[PDB]
Amino acid sequence: RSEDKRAKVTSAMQTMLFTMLRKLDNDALNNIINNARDGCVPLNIIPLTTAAKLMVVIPDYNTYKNTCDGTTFTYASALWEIQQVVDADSKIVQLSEISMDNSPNLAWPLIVTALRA
Amino acid sequence: EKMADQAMTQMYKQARSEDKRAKVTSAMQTMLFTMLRKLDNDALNNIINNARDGCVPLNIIPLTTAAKLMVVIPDYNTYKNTCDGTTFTYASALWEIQQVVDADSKIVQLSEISMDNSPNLAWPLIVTALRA
Amino acid sequence: SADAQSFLNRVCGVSAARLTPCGTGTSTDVVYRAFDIYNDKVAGFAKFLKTNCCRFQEKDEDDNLIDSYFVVKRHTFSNYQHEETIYNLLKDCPAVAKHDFFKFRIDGDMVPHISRQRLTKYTMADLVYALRHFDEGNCDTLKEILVTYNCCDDDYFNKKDWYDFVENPDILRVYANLGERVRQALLKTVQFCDAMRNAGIVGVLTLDNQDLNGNWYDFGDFIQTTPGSGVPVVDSYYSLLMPILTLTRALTAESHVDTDLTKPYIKWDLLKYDFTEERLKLFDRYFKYWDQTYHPNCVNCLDDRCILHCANFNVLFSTVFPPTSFGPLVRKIFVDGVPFVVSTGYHFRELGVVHNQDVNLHSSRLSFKELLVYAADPAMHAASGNLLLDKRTTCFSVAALTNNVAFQTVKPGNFNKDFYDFAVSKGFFKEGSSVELKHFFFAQDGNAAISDYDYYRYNLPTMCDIRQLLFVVEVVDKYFDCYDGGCINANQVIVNNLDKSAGFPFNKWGKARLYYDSMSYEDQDALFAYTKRNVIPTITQMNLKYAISAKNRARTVAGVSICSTMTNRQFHQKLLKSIAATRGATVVIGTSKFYGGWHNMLKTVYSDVENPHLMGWDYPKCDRAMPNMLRIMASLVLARKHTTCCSLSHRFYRLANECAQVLSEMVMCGGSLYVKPGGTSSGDATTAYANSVFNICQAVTANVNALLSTDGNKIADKYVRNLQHRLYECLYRNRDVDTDFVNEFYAYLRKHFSMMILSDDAVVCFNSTYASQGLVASIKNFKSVLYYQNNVFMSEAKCWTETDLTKGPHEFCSQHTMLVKQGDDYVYLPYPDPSRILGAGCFVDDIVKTDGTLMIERFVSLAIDAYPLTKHPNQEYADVFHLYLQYIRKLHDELTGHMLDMYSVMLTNDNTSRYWEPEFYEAMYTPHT
Amino acid sequence: SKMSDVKCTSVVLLSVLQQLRVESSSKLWAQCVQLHNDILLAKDTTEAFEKMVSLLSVLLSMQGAVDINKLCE
RNA sequence: UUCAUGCUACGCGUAG
RNA sequence: CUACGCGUAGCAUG
Ligand SMILES: Cc1ncnc2c1c(I)cn2[C@@H]1O[C@H](COP(=O)(O)OP(=O)(O)OP(=O)(O)O)[C@@H](O)[C@@H]1F
Ligand SMILES: [Mg+2]
Ligand SMILES: [Mg+2]
Ligand SMILES: [Mg+2]
Repeated sequence: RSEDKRAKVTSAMQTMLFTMLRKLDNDALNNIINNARDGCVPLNIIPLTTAAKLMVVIPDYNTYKNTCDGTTFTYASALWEIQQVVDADSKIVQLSEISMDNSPNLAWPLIVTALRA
Repeated sequence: EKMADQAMTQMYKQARSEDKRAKVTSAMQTMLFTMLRKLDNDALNNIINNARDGCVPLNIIPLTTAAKLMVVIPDYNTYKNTCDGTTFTYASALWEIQQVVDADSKIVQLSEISMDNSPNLAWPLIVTALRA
Repeated sequence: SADAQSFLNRVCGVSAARLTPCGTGTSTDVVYRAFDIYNDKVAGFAKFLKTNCCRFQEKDEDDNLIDSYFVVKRHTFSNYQHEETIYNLLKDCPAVAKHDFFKFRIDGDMVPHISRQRLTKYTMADLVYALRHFDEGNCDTLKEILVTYNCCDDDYFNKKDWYDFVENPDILRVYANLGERVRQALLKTVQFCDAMRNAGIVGVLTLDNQDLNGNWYDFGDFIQTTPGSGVPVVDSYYSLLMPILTLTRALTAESHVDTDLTKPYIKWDLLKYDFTEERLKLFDRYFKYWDQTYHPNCVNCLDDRCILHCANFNVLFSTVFPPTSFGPLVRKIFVDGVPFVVSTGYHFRELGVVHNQDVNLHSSRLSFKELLVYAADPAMHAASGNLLLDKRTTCFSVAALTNNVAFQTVKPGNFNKDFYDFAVSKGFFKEGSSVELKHFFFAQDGNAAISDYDYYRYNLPTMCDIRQLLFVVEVVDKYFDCYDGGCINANQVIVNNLDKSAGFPFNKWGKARLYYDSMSYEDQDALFAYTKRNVIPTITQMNLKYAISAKNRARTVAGVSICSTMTNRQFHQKLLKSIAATRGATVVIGTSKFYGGWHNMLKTVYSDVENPHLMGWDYPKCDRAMPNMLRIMASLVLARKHTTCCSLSHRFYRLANECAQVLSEMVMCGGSLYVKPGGTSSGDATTAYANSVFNICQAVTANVNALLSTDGNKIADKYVRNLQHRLYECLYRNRDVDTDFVNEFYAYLRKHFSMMILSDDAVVCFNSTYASQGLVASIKNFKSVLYYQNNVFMSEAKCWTETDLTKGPHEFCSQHTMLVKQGDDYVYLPYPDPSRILGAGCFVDDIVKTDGTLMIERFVSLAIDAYPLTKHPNQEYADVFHLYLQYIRKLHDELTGHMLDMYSVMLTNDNTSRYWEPEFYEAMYTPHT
Repeated sequence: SKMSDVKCTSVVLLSVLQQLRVESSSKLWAQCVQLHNDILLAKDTTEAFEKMVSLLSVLLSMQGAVDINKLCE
């Protein structure tokens, strides 16, 4: 009975590792691996430069005007276009109902989602 | 006799666990309103009796000296119970009325509220007010 | 007088400057400058009276008072010739404040003056002392320093809690405005040390001879040697200035291009991790003549004291280098074709750049050990997960692992109504009664988990004083000599709670039982030897705790992943089970309060202290604001037992495993990894023991600071005078462990500052005559050391002092105490707060423990914890135990009634007759069992 | 007391609200726990009762949740 | 929904 | 009859 439990957690770890290797980018990641002069790259620069998408969680309207202004914003020296804005209730928020007037009506914080351009 | 003691106590423990787990919602609400009627505050029993006969708020009752309070009024006898002129006795504080919105969402004035217009009024009434 | 107005003319001299006669026309007694001296009368870093100075003050155009003074020393001519001999060999260096030597007839004698030029109002030692011996009422010198250097206007000080770091963290910005002032002083120290090397002069450099502009002055205590061979002794200088170098962040200007504060940040190559060349460049620029070998990467370290030494410098030097450089180091390995990207390294902020050495390129299979190392790695999770810009925190986010952010809410407590009705029927909670419900389950909103994660912003880079830390690490390890530690093999690890969650991602598949039962013992031993050779980074799924509190703050539990627990247990559990089974030591973790244990605790603290008071304290944000240096120092002290079972590189990779799994770590706070700037994970193995070593380090550092804060001229005792003198010797003058003096200072702090520590809360029993003189620590010394080392302010409100021993600690482990009588003996009984016990009775976290008749053993344990309330003089408290006793009575009554109504009458009734009888609860405090 | 049973009433009131899935609205639940955590940290009685009025009104805004017509008796 | 400690309560194994 | 280990639950402390 114990070795079946070992077998299922081996299969689950191999499954999640293989799915998360086919989830990660292999063009920008291989570019920054081969750019590394010794092949060794800090981990907290892997998602900053090879992200599929960005999530910005915005607590109030002031930090929304300072970062995710409009429909296309810049973070991490790259151009991100706002693919979606979702509030704290996991409900969709379109870009027109975010304003200084409507900011007491939004379920803050807002989870905007942006793809890399 | 000995083994059956621990057997019956474990089955009794599982029975009382499922007994408390099953009626987790309705008994808690009866217990809530039990100790609300035990409190005997005039503001609290005001809110409970107004929500009894139908007068139900639509938002949070505020604490600001001036903030907005939406509340349903179903009919006219409750309106006589709560509205005396331009005031609104509710939650043991005076609420000053400023507009009344009917069921088809039109601004209704205080002057046309009487017995004769009441069958023509689109009930309920969504009024709004400010604290005194 | 003509004499004073002629002297004020002569001190001007060649450099034309309008002056105002500060002080009087003779030499001016200063208002207590702090000094750093060692000569045959005194030793230490204290406040003295500089009586020989004749301080002046410059006047500019239109008569304003400037921060530019002429300290004029009157000293002997046999020193004056020596002064001018040295200054004529340092005259071209710009880090020497000019000196203007002459002699002048004050009484008709031509007394020689050293009429120095353009020194500030204060010296560096005043800044270091004021920021380091910080007293919330007496901090006038710190206010003058922050005002005269434009760090904040004088109306900043009328703010409530202007000095605190926990409230008002704008004081970090106010202090950081001194950062270029301190850095410019460090550059002047290196110019001065270069010039006094090249002139070949030898002497110790003390903080007190350096002003705030940087310019060094005092040229006594210097001896001339051959030029090119001179050496300056800057061990006390740089050591005493080390907490200020990150309190005021003196190396933020190193993170600009050309190191100019107007110019932009350095756009570092975002792939560059190995900053070893820039670390050595910083150390050759600032700490140049610091004559102990600095290793940037701490893998090249020679023992534990060298790890603390070099990590102390990397804590300062890693504030320059960008936070996208640290954390793990990943390399795209290949397993059987498919490319993994796993972490084969770690760039610690403290332990340098640490590379793995069992890195496998081109693996063909993965065993269970290697799957744990690769899944516990943050490498996969931050590579596959998508980028996060979290504006809720200041803490540096890295990634996010779900498509959306999970919000965690803490429920309210399932209110036990039956006990509350039984509490009001037996007469509690009346008007004005002193036992009222102060303890509740405070419910939380959605963003509470991240708002409580963000309390790691209280943590900071802390460069500890390294000579103090390298002596108090020896005194702390002298407090841990009664224990036996070492590596245990996988079969010797006792795990008490197997059914607990095993961290991320391992709680997606089972509990910790799954991994201790799936792995064989050889797999666990091989994983521990992997960590003996390799750093592995991990994840703490930082979840919210659902517990009774008297405050509305959410409590987080940082449940570390099982690759951290099942190796920290094998590395540390022998020392932890030895501390948890050694009675009567300083550290009392494992000593039960029952069975007369609290009384033996208290009579062990009272072990022959001469004029014994008591004193407690509490650390504000101990888990969040603990520095990195003190947590790796505590991991080293817990790893000084491995002198035979480990090598030294084994001890370094196991330290770096503990640092990458506990201290600086990828932490998952609601579906999205962040970097944690330090502190302690509370789900750590050694979380009560490294907290305890931290606690002894703060206490011993308070005693070291207090014994060197005293004059030494003003100590009538001479044994503690010649223990202060060897404290300054063994601290700032001797490299190796002077073990005779570490034994003496440990015997001193076991005599006069006897201690008791169950991990965060401490009760000492200090000799109050010495703390009245300052020869052990008062509360003001703990407040100062908490300020400059732990980076928080510890108020006088949360620190007590019980004068009479007979009333014991006011609180230890949130247990008050009393002195009551049983069997013709006055024993100590520990009693809790009565609101806590009534809040635990009235409020239950589950619904199953409300009316499922499980409550018997609950209220039996609450009554065991609430028996010593019945011996209290307040009958209102004393009725709490009888409330629980009659409530267990009513519970057993309704239990027997419902069991009779269901099947039949009970027969084993005499097992429960002891439950509502206080025979059972008094026998839990009689010391015979 | 009055203080003690208004604190216990706020505890059981927010347990009733959390039973009725007010966690799903983030703003309304943040208001509910702000009212509750200001009740339990209250040393005055009247301001505890006015925030109790506010929190119970947040319960009573849900019409189809608690059948108050049959539950008062 | 963590780590470490102590104590209860409930069923077992060992010895005297 | 007694103490010591084991498993579960519960409570308190850090
Ligand atoms: C491992 C672990 N597991 C669960 N709980 C833990 C720990 C550890 I290590 C500390 N604790 C908690 O510490 C609280 C009291 O201390 P407390 O809440 O007052 O800390 P603090 O907020 O920094 O102090 P201040 O109030 O002055 O700010 C107390 O529930 C509990 F002990
Ligand atoms: Mg708390
Ligand atoms: Mg505190
Ligand atoms: Mg506190």
